This record gives sequence, structure tokens and C-alpha cells, in this order.
Amino acid sequence: TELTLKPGTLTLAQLRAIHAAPVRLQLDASAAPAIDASVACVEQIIAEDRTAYGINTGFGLLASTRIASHDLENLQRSLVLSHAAGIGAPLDDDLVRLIMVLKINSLSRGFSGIRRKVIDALIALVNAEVYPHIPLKGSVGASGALAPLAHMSLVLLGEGKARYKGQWLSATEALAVAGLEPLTLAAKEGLALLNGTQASTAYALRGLFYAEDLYAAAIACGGLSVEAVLGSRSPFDARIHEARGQRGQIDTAACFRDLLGDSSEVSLSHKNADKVQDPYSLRCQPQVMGACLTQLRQAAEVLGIEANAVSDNPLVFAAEGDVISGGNFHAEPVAMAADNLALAIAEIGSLSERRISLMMDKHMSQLPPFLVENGGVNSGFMIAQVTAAALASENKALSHPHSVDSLPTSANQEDHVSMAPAAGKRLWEMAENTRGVLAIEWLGACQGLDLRKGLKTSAKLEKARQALRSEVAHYDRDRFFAPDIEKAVELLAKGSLTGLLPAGVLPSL
Amino acid sequence: TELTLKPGTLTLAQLRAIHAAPVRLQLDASAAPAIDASVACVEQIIAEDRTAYGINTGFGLLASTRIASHDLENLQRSLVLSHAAGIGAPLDDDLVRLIMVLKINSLSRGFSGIRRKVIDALIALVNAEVYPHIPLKGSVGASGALAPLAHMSLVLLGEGKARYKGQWLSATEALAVAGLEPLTLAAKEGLALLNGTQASTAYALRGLFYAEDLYAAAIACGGLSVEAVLGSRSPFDARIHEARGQRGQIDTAACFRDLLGDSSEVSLSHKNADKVQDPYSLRCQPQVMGACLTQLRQAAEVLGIEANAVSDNPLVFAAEGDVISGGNFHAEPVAMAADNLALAIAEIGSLSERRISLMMDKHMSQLPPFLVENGGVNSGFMIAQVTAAALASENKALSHPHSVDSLPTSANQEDHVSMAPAAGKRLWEMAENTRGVLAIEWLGACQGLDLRKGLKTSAKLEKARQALRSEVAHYDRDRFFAPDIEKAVELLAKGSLTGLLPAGVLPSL
Amino acid sequence: TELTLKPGTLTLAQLRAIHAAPVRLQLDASAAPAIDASVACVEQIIAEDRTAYGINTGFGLLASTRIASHDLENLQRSLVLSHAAGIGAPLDDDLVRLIMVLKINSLSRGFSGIRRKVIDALIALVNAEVYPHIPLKGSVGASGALAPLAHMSLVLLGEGKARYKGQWLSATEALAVAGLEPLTLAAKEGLALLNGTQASTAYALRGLFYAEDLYAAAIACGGLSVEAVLGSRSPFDARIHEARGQRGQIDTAACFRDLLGDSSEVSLSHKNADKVQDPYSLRCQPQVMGACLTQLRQAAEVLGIEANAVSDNPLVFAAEGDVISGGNFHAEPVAMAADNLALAIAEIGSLSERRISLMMDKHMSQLPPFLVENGGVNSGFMIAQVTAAALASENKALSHPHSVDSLPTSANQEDHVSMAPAAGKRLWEMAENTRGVLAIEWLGACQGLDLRKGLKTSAKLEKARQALRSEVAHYDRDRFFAPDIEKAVELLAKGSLTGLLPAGVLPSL
Amino acid sequence: TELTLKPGTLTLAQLRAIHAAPVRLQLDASAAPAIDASVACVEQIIAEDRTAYGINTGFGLLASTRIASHDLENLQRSLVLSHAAGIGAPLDDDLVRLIMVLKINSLSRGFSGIRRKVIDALIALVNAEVYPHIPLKGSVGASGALAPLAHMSLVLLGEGKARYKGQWLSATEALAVAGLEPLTLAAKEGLALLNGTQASTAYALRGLFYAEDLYAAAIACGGLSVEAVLGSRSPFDARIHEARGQRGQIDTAACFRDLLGDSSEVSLSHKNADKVQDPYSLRCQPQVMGACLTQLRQAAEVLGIEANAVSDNPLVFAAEGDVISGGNFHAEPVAMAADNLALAIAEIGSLSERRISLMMDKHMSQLPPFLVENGGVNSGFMIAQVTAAALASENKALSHPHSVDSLPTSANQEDHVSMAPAAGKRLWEMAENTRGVLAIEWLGACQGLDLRKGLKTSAKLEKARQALRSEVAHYDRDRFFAPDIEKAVELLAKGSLTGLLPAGVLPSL
Repeated sequence: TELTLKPGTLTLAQLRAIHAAPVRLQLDASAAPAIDASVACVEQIIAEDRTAYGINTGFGLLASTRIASHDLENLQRSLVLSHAAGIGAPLDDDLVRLIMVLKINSLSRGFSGIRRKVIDALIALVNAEVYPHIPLKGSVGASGALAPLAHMSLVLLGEGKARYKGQWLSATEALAVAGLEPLTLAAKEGLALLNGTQASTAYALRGLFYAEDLYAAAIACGGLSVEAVLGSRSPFDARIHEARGQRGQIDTAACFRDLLGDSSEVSLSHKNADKVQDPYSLRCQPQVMGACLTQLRQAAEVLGIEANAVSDNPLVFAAEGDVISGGNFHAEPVAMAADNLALAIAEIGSLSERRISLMMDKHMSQLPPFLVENGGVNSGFMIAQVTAAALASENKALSHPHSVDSLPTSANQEDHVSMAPAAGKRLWEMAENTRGVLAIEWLGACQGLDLRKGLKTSAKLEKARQALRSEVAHYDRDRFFAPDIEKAVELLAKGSLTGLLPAGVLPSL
Repeated sequence: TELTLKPGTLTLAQLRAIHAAPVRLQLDASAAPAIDASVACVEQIIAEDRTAYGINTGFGLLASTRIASHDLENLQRSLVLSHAAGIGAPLDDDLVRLIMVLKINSLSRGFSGIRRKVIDALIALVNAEVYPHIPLKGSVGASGALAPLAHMSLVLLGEGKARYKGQWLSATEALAVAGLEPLTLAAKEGLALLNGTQASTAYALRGLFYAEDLYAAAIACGGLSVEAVLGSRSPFDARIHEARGQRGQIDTAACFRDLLGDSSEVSLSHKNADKVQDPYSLRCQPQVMGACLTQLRQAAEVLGIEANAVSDNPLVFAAEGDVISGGNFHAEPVAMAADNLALAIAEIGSLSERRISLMMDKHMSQLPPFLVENGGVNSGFMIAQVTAAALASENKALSHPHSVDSLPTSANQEDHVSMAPAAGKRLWEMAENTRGVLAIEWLGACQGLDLRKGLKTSAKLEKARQALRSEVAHYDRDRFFAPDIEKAVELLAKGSLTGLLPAGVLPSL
Repeated sequence: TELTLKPGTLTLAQLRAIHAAPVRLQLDASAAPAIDASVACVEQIIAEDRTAYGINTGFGLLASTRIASHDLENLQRSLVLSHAAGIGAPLDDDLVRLIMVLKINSLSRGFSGIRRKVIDALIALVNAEVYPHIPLKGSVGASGALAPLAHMSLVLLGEGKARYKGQWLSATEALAVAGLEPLTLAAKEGLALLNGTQASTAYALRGLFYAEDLYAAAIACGGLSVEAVLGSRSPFDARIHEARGQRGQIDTAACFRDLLGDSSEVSLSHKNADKVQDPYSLRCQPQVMGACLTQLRQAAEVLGIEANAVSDNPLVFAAEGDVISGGNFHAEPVAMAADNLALAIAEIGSLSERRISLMMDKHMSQLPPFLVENGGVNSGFMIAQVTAAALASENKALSHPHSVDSLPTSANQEDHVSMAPAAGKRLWEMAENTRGVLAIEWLGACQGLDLRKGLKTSAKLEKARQALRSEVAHYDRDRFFAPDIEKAVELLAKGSLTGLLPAGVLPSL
Repeated sequence: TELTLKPGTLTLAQLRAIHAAPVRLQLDASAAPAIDASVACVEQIIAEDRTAYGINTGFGLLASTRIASHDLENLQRSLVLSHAAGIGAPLDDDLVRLIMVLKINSLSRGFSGIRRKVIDALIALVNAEVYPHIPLKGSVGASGALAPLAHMSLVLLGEGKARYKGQWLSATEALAVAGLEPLTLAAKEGLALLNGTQASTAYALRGLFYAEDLYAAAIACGGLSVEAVLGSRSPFDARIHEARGQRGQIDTAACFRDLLGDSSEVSLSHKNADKVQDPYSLRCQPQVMGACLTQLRQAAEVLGIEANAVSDNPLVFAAEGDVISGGNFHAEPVAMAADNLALAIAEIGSLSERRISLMMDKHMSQLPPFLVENGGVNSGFMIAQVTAAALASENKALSHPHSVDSLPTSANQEDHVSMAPAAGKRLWEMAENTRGVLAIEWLGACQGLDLRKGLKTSAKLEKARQALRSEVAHYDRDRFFAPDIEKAVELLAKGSLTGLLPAGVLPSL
């Protein structure tokens, strides 16, 4: 997938693509002038013997002291070497890549004052599929992607290590792989590379994509459970949704009618489609899932903007010759988006679990008192029904927001931070919880529909049944179930059901 | 303030007005046809001997059993009498009113099948300033505003009690005050009155308004602290914000430049406006407060929509002659908005506290090591600086989201609920925490600027100084401070500083 | 109730008594020597021209500078005047009193270096039922009960205000009421009065007592629901509990067998007492309530110790002539106890709610599908069953611990604090949630047993039925229920059911 | 390490040993009679044609229906096969082993009615170092260790897979390795193996051990930082601690005096040991760490008891010939212990972080404004100081308790559960956060003391310096730090500093 990048125009779709697979990129020519221009600004500042913080001053107490021009190259290197004090397991190549591409997009907007040749270097590591070692922990989402970003730049200066073809090489052997040589940095270039919200942004983005995949899956899964228990379609009537006027819900109901259709053999084979009321977990799916869609749409907007943001410091405005110190490196926005996404992920998992319970019960579904065929011979999946409770419950605590916490770092000058990295990181596990839950819904609904011998559900829903059944057989009775769940989870993770959702509903899809 | 209501067109401003003070309303004539029409639909259903759930069936197991037409009037009354099982202190007249006006707006959209004369009754209690007894607790944000809504309708049937001129009268003496008589209800009218998201919506709305008032105040307060410590204005440079591309932050910075202006006597009296970097708590105000503005804007949209929503069940579509049972009574959306608003309220309080700390410190401000004049003679407000820490910390726990919790009610048919009432209720206390924090910032900044003898800050900021000083004197030293805070809180609560913020920034303002 | 206090020997029972009602106290003569002795130590330090921090140094930067002896009296007064920067509503007389008695107990251990005449003053305000104004907020549980304690001492120096006979008098008119005159303080006496963990300790203690009252009530209530639904007694078999070896549970089961007895008319009237298994919410009561008892016993121990603790600074050891600065003013222990107690309170509320649900369901009880007599005529308390869900759910968020939060105060010298005040304060509301829940259980079980015409439960349980029925009639059908709950709550709050629990189970009882 | 097990006498030390390394065990002869006896009870129940739930009834609706005696062997197998519906990664051999040994201890108390030959089988898999596949997720801590326990028993019946010499074999090849053959089960044996609190108990135990290791480490680390910044020893004066009367704190102070001694070259080289007050993070170490010790001691007691508990159902009392159904399988106690331990782990991490901050600051330590040697040349570890903030902050959210959550499983008969597995699982990550924090403290203090050329600290503390320096060199300046942290973490994880703490302080140590 070749991209000709025009900085700051990244869409969430492209971001999905970048997160998902290898990317080949090159810059758009419209890019060259602003980048090159911001460098000449920095360059003339130096030459006019002027002194500017972030450009040619020292740091802290010395933030006021000029650094010998020839002293400047060692500053960079000291900055990079010093900040790589992260901790944890190393990010998978996917996230690295994404972060690499986000930093590139960001620098290339020509507000950062670093040479194109340095940007060009990053791009070359991207194109070569060489991914610098980045550890999961250390950043508080304020003062630049500081460790993760430092760990990234290490390889550029022939330091640290990088992964290639799944093997750890040296920052040197790997630079060569990319057709490069160890690089030396100039004024501002140290602060340009190490500062930004890219790490936290990639974390939050992965969570959004995850939240997105679960959403889609949940519409297919909730559609089967409606059928499995011979539920109504009336809860999906467009008019009820337009009368509430909630868009998330409006679009969600629409998605539901699309997948279920006006009726099915299954649905048609039950006298009427009204009688007894359906339980909230069925009936209020548009409302709840609808609320969830809104949530993930709000975050997506914030995150869509941040992915193209000029997030370093200080920023250089070559047109006016100004260099300004701000705080764009503060990822509060991103943190809140991550926290936002937590609620949607949890509540999708919550609703699916109650549908599982419904299904297993001696009614809430209208099938076997457990699906199997007697609580006394065996006792089917009342149990997988327990596993989903355990996963759903977890997400309740994981929902605790991180954007409200903060610790005064490095001498109460850095007296308020975001915690965006942790806000976002936790969504990944939250999505695993919700994914196992749905998988169990998926397996349960298909088991149940199965019991309704020879009957068929909607066209999209029969596709969802077949997707499962292509890899997991009907579990009609006593035998080790864990491996069914395990398999269902994978298919979900491979986006098995994603294609059934109508297009343009989800931000990145 | 007279309003001629056109149902479902309520703006957040009008809602602010309704929440804030007595409202006189009447319906717009364009209203009459749909309302009257939905009634005739219900009415013809009855007459054609047809039986429809929510209209003329029983409930639960009997949800399938027709109720003798003449039996129907007692159903209503039984519904109302039965659901008023709430708990807690009674809502203040303000919230009652708001809820009353939201239910009225909702019913009048003519999807609810209840007589105009019943709507007219509600409106008359509004116009008369007669507020039925509603207790704070009982609702789970699903199955209709059920208790609070039941407690409301009680007065209509000459039951319960209502508050008038701050006194509890009987639902009878109070009905009369409104020029009314006890009412009898007809088919569907019981479910129309008791079902809806109005209670939770009013709770969340009050929180939004609160969050809004704090925001504004926080821009004035953060502006004074910048001055108090001779901070920079460069962090507010429009260009840095447009380069990030975040709107919340863009608008926030703009608000800051508006209040501070390019410079002040105070600011002008300090050699330069660059030198040492400002601490995050100063520098990253656009970023953080900007993130907060976004948050409260997202919720406002959801809540703005819900205030005009047709939230009862089942809904009647007279044009097609259809009566449909959905789940619009599920307040998931509202719950998430409330949870959303929690983060903004907390983080506004968080940033203000670190500014207080900065100010009290032997620097972070550039004034007295505590503001007073020596930690050894007395020791000023290092302490009020402690009180703000206690209030800020609280909001960290209060931020725990309620929209992720749910309990299966009334026999796992109501197997998923929202918890919207609690999500929203908790914001009120959260705003008190943040308001005390800011008050202390307000008092501190004015104390500090004071110390800079005879110097003046911006025009809007001098207005903020004077607003304080008009009621709270300079606290130049040893004497009981609590009463300063107490006073500052009130002024804040009376919206003292709200008028300084530029117009059209905040949803309801 | 006259007490002759021997400092540091307070029991939790006496503390319950002090919290619960007016106390008359006087010191034990064994007290005089250590108190008087610590004063003479301070006094000789002064006279030997020695200089000691906390005794005769300044504060902060000046913590190293000696204060003119004649300057010392104004230090006290400055300390008191300065720290009273609290916020919130004023504590009820009960809590004030308790705090007053805890500070008295503490000082009197003769480690604090303050005159008996000053202690004597406090005691006189206690004996006279004069309660100084203390606001709920401001303290972070570290650096002395600082504001609340300052607000307390205000009255002593003829400042602030005090409540007497429920009226706010002046610290002067109120001092006189106590037979006193405004007092002047000496070296160390300022730090002795304002520093300590008494405020947080009283907060946590009130929560413990609350948690205690709920526990007892929950054994009576859970006993009725077992009967109401014709549950088994076998889950209470001593042998099952001794086999687990958990003491909390062992004692809890014992309490259950005591209240239910081997059998009842009710229980005897059902063929057997085995058949179908009982649901966890019945069967696992010893286990869950047992876990809860342990929790509240652990906290009680910590809190029992803290109530007698010498918590000021610095401390004076007259025997060796030493004055030492420590940090006993850090209430971490208390904070954790408060957080501890949160889990017990929540989980008691949680189990009671599921018993309500069980009862309302068309089984889980064996009575009316809702208790009333048809979901279709009326529909009874399926609803009060909703109110309990709302109260139970709240406690889930309120359980979020405060002892994990901390903010660096007054210049990172006070860089770690406890947050004990908030940890404890929140339990009070948590107990209201759980109390409403139980009240609803209480009312429901009695309603249900009622339906079993003319049948009787255990002797203690019939007492519990009668306690209710003495004030709340059988609610056999359609009519306003809220007022039933309201009434039940009160009785619970008046400890109505507390006397049925066997003695010596609960720490303070 | 050979053990001759006398059931239910396990100590926490032995449990530490079992968790930590391979165990060889055999039963004590005193064991044989009760085990064998409970079997004959079950056996005679069968033979007398009597029917008993859990023994020879069906399940659920059929819980009342007798199972053909010859039908019974297939019941077991169906039970096992059915409940293995867990999810997640497989537990490490350590935890498996521990769980295996806990179930063995439990069954062997002869209340479970299963043959010794079946117990003997488990023991043989333990002795052979063959560890059945157990996935991390699925259990809600109620209804028996159900999935994890089912997954365990799978191998016994020649199903599933087991790990041996770090390789996954078949339950068959692995049974053989243990010298076994696939087993068939009899009455009650299915419920005896699958039911219990062992899984959650092992999870919580690992957390306790972790919490224990961190505690010790934190005393050594906090001792070095006191020295690094030339802090006082007076805060550790026994008298201050006895005056508070808190035991945790009393023992903690004692531990501190033991490690620091009355004085050191370092301490001796600073004029006095009083002057300026130390910051809370130093001074209040006994108080905070003391509160933490209490917390972990409380949990340990509960967990110590649970490890020896008879936790299955129903239980058999051969002496009286009774078979009783209780609910000992409800792990509420364990859940609360796990939640309890969370607070200690967090607060240990919290205090260490503020000590790091202190150290890095241009004071709070008295060393380099960052440790390195100028914020302007390089800038040392102000950064690792950031990494610790990120880890400490995480633990704030992870502290959210799981014992307050619950979901009604398998048809509201299982209407209240514990969530003990998740309460405990989360402590492991929480300990990683706190361990990285301390590691960074460790590295920082040693770096700082280093700067005090040629000076020495206490004898135990010099051992702690050397432990580090044996593997991590002084990091005197600019170069990649991450690998220092990485290394320090490992040493901590290998219990490097554990041996310095005086004996008998910690429950398991």
C-alpha cells in the first residue's frame, strides 16, 4: 500500500491501514518548502548570534544560558541518550510503525525545525520494515513522548536495537538494512524528535480500532441472539429511533435492520413477532449500542485530530521568524478520549453478557435450559456463561479513568501531566475481555439457532453462522469447550464479522 | 420569561434559563394536531376492540391479557401509586421545574398518546410555581423515570404533596393553587407520564451547567495567577493552538488572549515575557482546559438531544396507526454524558490546584513564600492551599464512572439498566469540590497581585479582582481565613465571573 | 454517663457511647503527673535558653530560628488563627464531641507538653455540651487535624463560634457557658492542639459504628427472607463453618442459628428443609457476611488503637528530657481502615439486594410474583426492588479507595499525605445506601411472611417483624410505598434491630 | 524439599516455599482415616438406596432426581468435561503447582468424600513436576474453582494437556510420566475436585508474597534515600512509635533502626542530625509503611486460613453420617484480602516515588539538581523519576476493588459471586509497577550516595549498595539508562534485598 503523504491530512481509515499492515510512504512535494523553511529559521537564529530556548539554550536553570554552537550537536545526542529510561515489554511492530508514521506526519508539517533528511531517515526505516525498540512504559503523556520517543531516536544515532524480520538487530545493522548510516543531530532536532503525543496517540488509536471491531461484531452477535430466542424486530423500527433523535442509536438501529431484514424463516416460523415484551438486553440494543457508537465517535474525532497535530516544542513559525514555547506536548485530550473509549468497550461487553445469560436461562431464549440438553445429564455452556461474567466484571474496574490522575514531575515545573499512555494502554485488555464475551455470545447463538432444526436466519446472519461453523463445529454436548471459545476469539480478532456491518458507520471503517 | 413552546426545539440556553429561574410557558398551536392525533389513535384502538400492549394490556405475565375498558382508568392510578417508591431528600424546586418542563416538552411532540388537557395540567403547575415532591433516589435510568416520575404524577391525581412558596402543601391544595382539580387518567397515559429519561436528563444538565460555570471562572482565575506570578502570554499564542488543530484548545486559548490582552502594567513591569519557562500548570492551560471544553461540549450535544427526546413507551405513530414498544427509556447515552462531564470537572479542579500550589511556593509565583509574609511569623494560606488539595483529591474517586454498572431488575426482563441518575447526581458535589478550589485560586491570585503594590492587570481581570474585593478584603495576614473561602465560593456560585468569558464559547452560554 | 478518664484506655464501646450521646468526663488522678511533667520539660527547655523545633523555633525556613520567649504566646494564636481555613457544612454535635474527647484522651497521655488547664478547658466544653464550629472539609489527614482542629481551638481563644442547645453562640458566650474565659497559649501548645489524627479517626469511627449497625440488621433481615421464601437452615450448620476455619463466617453462622433456631412453625410447615438448593444469596450468607465481619473487625482494631494514640508533633519525653519530631500525624492507617470498611458496607448492601430480587421474583421466594398479588392488577414492590438496585450500585463507585491518592502540599516537604478524612467521610453515605436496601429487605420479608397466613417465624425474628409492624402496616396492595421505606429506614437508624444480635460479636457491641 | 503433609496445617512459609519451588510431598498417616472414612459414608449412602444431592442427584431442576448408580461414573466425567470452559494464557508452573498442593491439602482433610487414590494421583503429578494446563480466566470465585479446577482434573481423566520440563505433553503421556493411568471418578468426586477456592487463593497468595518482597525492599531502599539526602534517624525513634501504639508502624520503625543503625560515616559527616525537618516522604515512612504492613498482615491471616480450608460442596460428616450443602465455595473473604493487599502495594509504590522526586530535586536530597551533574549538559535521571510517576499512577486505578462487583450467573440461583480471581490476579501487575518504582529508588539512592565520595552508610545498607553495584555500575552521566532499571528490577525480583530485613516481621518470612 503506497502512500504519498501530505502532512496532517491523515484519515482514520489510513491510520487503520497503517496500524494494520506494512506501509510504504514518501513525502508529497508540497511538503518540502515548510520543512526546509523552518530549518532555515532555526539556522538564521544561530547565525545572528541570537539565543532561543529549545533551539540553543541549555535546560532547566540554564534554560537561560546559550550553548556554544559547536556544542549543539552533543546536546541532541545527550537529550536522546538521557531520556531513553522507559520500562516494560517492547511494543509490537504494528504500534512502533504507527508511532513512526505519526511522528513523521507531525514533523513534516514544517513547524518543527528539523531537516528533511532526518525525516527522510524515519520514513526509510518505515519503508524498510525496521522497527526500533520501544518499551511499553515510562511516559506520563507530558514533556514529549519522552522515553518511547527517545528509544525510537536511539536507533537513528546508531544506538539501541531495532527489530527486523522479527529479529533484534543492532541500531547499526538495522540502519544499514534501511540503507542508512548513524545520524548526528542539530539545533532543536533533539526536542523535535523526543517531544510529542504520538506514543499515547497510537495507544488510543489501537483502542479505538479495537472498540470499532467489537462494535461491528456486537451487531452481528446481538442479531443472532435475537433470532436464537425468537426475539422481535420491532425494537429496531426506524421511527422509534428518529423520535428519540439520538444519532448513534439512529445509525445503530439502521445497522440492525440491515443485518436482520424485515423477517426470516426462523422469525417467520414463530406465530407473531410481538406478544411478550423482549428483555432490555434485546430491546434496548439500539439505545445502549447507540450510546456506545457516539462515545467511540467522539474519541475518534479527538484522536483523528491529534494524529495530524504538531505536538513538539518549542514550535517554529518561519513566516514571522518566531520561535515559541507552548505545551502542545500535553496529551490531556488524548487521555480523555482513551477514558471515553473505556465506557463504550465495557458497555458493549456488558450488554453481550446479559444476552448470554438470557440465552442460557430456561427462557430468556426459548431454547434448552442451558443450550446443551439438560442440567442433569451434562449441562452445556451455563458455564461459558460464567466465563463471560468474569470478563465483563473486570472491565468495570478497568473503566476507572486515568485522565484524572497526575503527579508533579521534575521539580513542579512539570506540575501537571496527562497519563494518556496508561489511559490508552488499558483499552487493549478491555477489548480482550469484551472480545471473549462476544465470542461466547457468537458461539451460543449459533448453538441455539442450530437447535431450531433446519431453520435459517438473515442473509448476513447466516454468513455469521457460517463464519463460525467453518472452524468451530456445533458443540451439541459434553466435550471440552474452552477450545471453542479460543477459536471464536481468534476469528473475531481476525475481523471475521467486521465485513457484515454497513459501510460508513464507524469512523475508521 | 414567557415561552411559547414548540416541542422538541428546546435549546441549551433556554434549558439553562429554565433550570435557573421560574418559567412561564404555553404551547405553540403547531403542537395541538400531533398530540390530539396520537390520542385518537389510542382511542380508536380501544374502540375497534383491538388489544395493544402499553395501551390496553396488563403487565408482566398478563402483558398478553386485555384490560376491561372500564378497568383502564384504575390501571393508570395503580401504575402511578405503585411506582412512587423513591428515597432520599426532595429535589429543589429548580430541578423539579426542569424535570416538569422536560416531560412536557417530550409529551407534546405527540408521540405519547396522552390528552393535551393532561399536558396542559403539567404546564399549569409549572406556570403557578407549584413543584411536586420528588425524592433524589430510586431510579436506575431504565424502565421510565419511574419513581421520580411517579412521585411527580402523584400530585396530578390529588395525591402526595407539592411545594409552593417554599411550603409543602397537599397535592389538592396545590392543584387548586394551579387552578386545577385532581385528574383521572386514560389508556397509555400512565405509561406516558411515568416513563422517560427526564429525571436523569435534568441531573446531567445541572452538572453540565455547573461544569460550564466552573470553566468560565477557571479562565478568569487562571488569568490572574499567570499575572500574580508574572507568567508568560506566549503559551496563548493562536499559532501554537491552530498548529495542534484541537478546537477546544483553540477556543480556550482565544478566551485567554481575550481576558489577558497582549500585555498589562503588571506584565509590562517585568523586563521580558519569556526567560524561564512557565510550569505546565500555567503553560498547558489551553491544552488541559481545552481538553475539558471538548469533553463538556460532547456531553452537551447528547444532553441537548435528550432534552427534546420522545422517551416513553410504547410510542404511538398515528400516521400509520402503529403502536410500538421500544426502549427509548434506556438512558445509557445520558449516563455516559454524565460520566464524561466528570472528567472535565475534575481536571479543571486539578489544574487550578496545581496553580494554587505554584502560587504558595517560594517561587512558582515569585511572591511571598506563602503569600502572607513569612512562614515563621504567621504563614498565610499555605493552608488554604491544603484545603484545595483535599477537594481536588476527592474528585478523583468521584470520577469513577457509573455507566459501567448495572443490575438485573424485575426478573431479568429488565436485565440491563443505565444508572444515569447517579452518574449525573454525583457531578453536583464534584462541582462543589472544584468550585472551592477555584475560589481559593481566585482569593490567592488577588492576594498576590495585591502584593505588587499599585499594579494593574487586564481590564477583564481587574473586573475579576474587583468582584472579589467588593466582598472580601485583602487578607494581608493572620486572621480567620475560612470565611474568605466561604464568601468566594458564593460569588462563584452566583456566577460572579461568568460574564467575563467571550460569548458563544460554552454550549448553554 | 460519667467517665473518669484514664488516658489511652478508651474502648470501642465507650467510643460508641461517646459518639452516641452526651458525655460527662473528668480525668483520672493517675493522669496528672505525666501531663504536668511534659510541661515542665518544655518549660525547662525555654529557661535553659535552649532552642527546640516545635517548641520555640519558627516554621519553615525559620524552623531553625529561635522565637523570643515573650514572642511565643503570639505564635500559638497565629498558628490557630492561620490554620482555620476549612470548608463545608459544620459537623453535627455528635462528631464534634467525639473529636473533642479523642483530642483530650490524646493530650492527657502527657506526651504533648500542654498544660492540664488547657486540657481541663476542653473537658469543660465537653461536659457543658458546647460544640465548637467544625467544617467538614479541608484536611488531607496529614500535618495535624489542621483545619478542623484549628477551628476547634478557635473557641478556646475566644474566637469563632460554638453550638449550644442547637444554637450558634460566640466563642465567648459559649466559653462562659462552659464556665470559662478566653485562653492564651504557651510554647508547643499550638502544635499540640492543631496536630493529630482525631478528625479522621472520628469520621472512620462513625463509619465503623454504622457498618456495625448494618451488619446486625442484616442478620435479622436475611433471617426473615430465608423464612419468607422457605429457605434452608442447613447452610448455617456449624460444622460447615468450622471446616472452612474462617472466624468471621464462623461467628456469623452462629449468629444466624441463634436468630432462626433449629426450626419454626413457618419452616416446619414445609414438608422438608432440603430439596432444591437455595440460591447463593441465601446459602452463602455466612461466607459473605462472614467476610464482611472480618473486614470491619480489622478496621476496628486499627481505629481502636488510633483513638488512644499520641498523634501530635513534636512529642516530648520528659523522662529523658528529649523532644522529637516524628510523623504520627500521618493518618495512613486510618485511611486504609476507612477504605477497608467500604468493602464490608458495600457487600452487605449487595447481598441484601440480591435477596430482595429473589423475593420479588416469581420464585426465589415462593410467594407472589412480586409480593403484591399480580403484575397486571397493580404490581407491588418489584419497584422498591428497583430502588435497592440504585442504592446498591452507588456503593460500587463509592468503594473507590482514597488512601491511594496523595498530593504534595506546602512545598514538597509535605510531599505525601493520607486523605483519611475523605476515606472515612464517604462511609456515611455508603451506610445510607445500604440502610435503605436493608429497610426494603425488612419490609419485603415481613410482607412475604405475612402472605403465609397466621404463620410464625423464630422468636427473635418475630420480634423483628413486630418492630416493623409497630410502625409500618402490611402494604398488601396499591398505595404509596415511599413512606414505608422512609419509616423503615428511620427504625433501622434508631438501631431498631440491633438488640437481636447475640452479644460480643461486633467490636463496639 | 520433602514434606510430609498433615492436612490443614500449612503455614504461610511452606506456602511461600511451594509457590517458589518444586515440592515433594507425601501424606501423613494421621490423614488416612478421615479421608477413607468420608468415602465409606458416601459409599453407604449409595448402598442404602438413599439419595443425596451432590452425591447421587442430578443437577438443577433434576437436583431432585436420583442418578442410576451405574450412571454415576459418567456424571463425574461429564462434570469435568463440561466446566473446562476457561480462557486466557496458561498459568505458570509455579501457580499450577501451588493450586495443586492447595486442593490436595483441602481434600485430604477427609471432608470431601473422594478416594485417597484420587488424592494420591494429584500428589504424584506434584512430585513428578507435571503441571496441567490452566488458563488464567473464567472463574468468578463462586461455584467451585470451576473452570481452572476443571482444566486441572482433565489431565486426571486422560484429557487436556500438561506441561513437563517446560513442554506441553498429552494428559496421557504426562500421566505416565507421573507413573499414572487415566482415572475414572465416583460419586461426589466430580464436585470434590471442581469445587473450591484454591485458584483464587493461589492468586491472592502470590500477591501477598509479592507485597511482602516489595515491603522488605522498600525498607532497604528508603534507608538509602535517607542517607543519600542526609536525612534524620530521629523519625525512627522507638518512643514515637510506641506512643502511637500502632504495631505495624512499631515493627516498621524497628526494621528501620535495624538497617540504619544509630549512625553512619555518611550521617556522622553531617554536622547534626536534626536541623531542618525532613519531608513526610522520609519522616513518615514508619507511619505509611507501617500502615502497609498491617494491611498485608490482615490479608495474610485470611489467606493463611483459606489455604487450609475445606472449600468444596456438599461436605460430608462421616462421624454423624451427614451430607450437607453449604457455600464454602464462595471466596468473598479471599476477594477482600486481595483488594486489601492492593492498597498496601500501591502505597508502598507511592511513598517510594515521592522519595525519588525528593532525590532528583535540587534539594529534597542535597545532591545534584538531578543526580547527574547539570540539567544543561545532560540531565541524569530526572527522567527515571518520570518513569516511576507513570508506574505509581497506574496503581491508583488498579486499586479499584473487585470484591464489590457481582453478576447473577446460571439463573439467579448463583445470584451473588465473589470475583476473587480478578481481585488477586491484578496484584501481580501492581507489584510490577511498584517494583520498577523501587528499582529506580534503589538505583537513585546508590547513585546519590556515590556522589558523596568515599563515604559509607550502614552495614546492611552497604550490602544493598553492593548488591546493586555488583551488576549495575554507577551511571555517573549520559548513556542509555533503561538497561539499568531493567537490571535493577530483576535483582529485586530475585529477592536481592529480601535478606536484609530482620526475621519474623512478614507473615511468610
